[PDB]
Order: sequence, then C-alpha cells, then structure tokens
Amino acid sequence: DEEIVKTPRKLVNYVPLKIFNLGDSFDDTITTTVAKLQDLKKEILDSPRSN
Amino acid sequence: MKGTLLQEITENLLYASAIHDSAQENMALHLENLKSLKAEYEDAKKLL
Repeated sequence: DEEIVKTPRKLVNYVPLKIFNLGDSFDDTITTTVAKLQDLKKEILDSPRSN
Repeated sequence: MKGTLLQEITENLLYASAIHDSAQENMALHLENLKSLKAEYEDAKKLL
C-alpha cells in the first residue's frame, strides 16, 4: 500500500465535485436542437404540402 | 385613322396582345418549372 500507513486526510475533506457521472461523449445541446427541429418539421408536416 | 385617333388605339391593342401572347408562353414555361420544383420538393419530402 501507500507509504507505511494511511495517508493523512482533512477532518472534513468533502470535495463533492461529481459534476459528471459517466456518460459524457455525445453532447445534449446539439441533439436538443435536433429534437426542436424534429418537432418543428412535424408541425410543418401538419401544414399542407403539394396539391 | 391617325386624325380620327383610331391608329393609337390599334397600336395599344396590338402591343397589349403581343404582351399577352409572350406572357402566356412564359406562363406555360413557369408551369413546367413549377411542376419540376414540385417533383424535386416531393423527393425532398420523401427524404424528410
């Protein structure tokens, strides 16, 4: 193990952090714009096309 | 015909008729282009 004993630690030493928990990779904002465009194009499909 | 002011009437009439004929031909061409655009945008709608 490390050194001879357990490493010293602060009496609180919380440090929550954990902003991201796995996942990451694909961004959410780009696909959010994608989903907005999806509902927009569905609304367009509701509007008449051709004829 | 000029003194009785009938020549200007015929001149205007023939000019308007020529404009009408040319516009009708261009209208047929526009119909063809509009149907072509209809087909292209229908293909785009299939892609959609």
